[PDB]
Amino acid sequence: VDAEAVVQQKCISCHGGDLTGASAPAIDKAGANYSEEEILDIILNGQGGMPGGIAKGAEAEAVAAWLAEKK
Ligand code: HEC
Repeated sequence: VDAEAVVQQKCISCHGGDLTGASAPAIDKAGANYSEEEILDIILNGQGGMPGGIAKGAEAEAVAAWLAEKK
């Protein structure tokens, strides 16, 4: 999976093109604040104002792993 491309396709509408926030909060340093598993849970299931189901399976996992390293 190409995680950066999945993020550009599905996450920037709310998180901003450079992930520094737009309508929703920044996620450009999410790995500094969340573990990979916490990030995966949020992607699959949503959290607070974020809907669940935007990414699934291996795609979600690849995105979680990629963001987990951004600090
Ligand atoms: C890909 C499509 C996405 C990824 C990866 C993430 N999001 Fe979201 N998101 C949205 C809101 C309104 C929030 C705040 C909810 C809260 O944390 O109380 C979030 C939150 C996150 C978080 C956690 C907090 C942080 O800023 O790191 C992460 C790691 C995250 N999101 C990753 C809204 C939306 C949204 C609007 C409809 C979309 C398309 C996405 N989020 C998509 C992604």
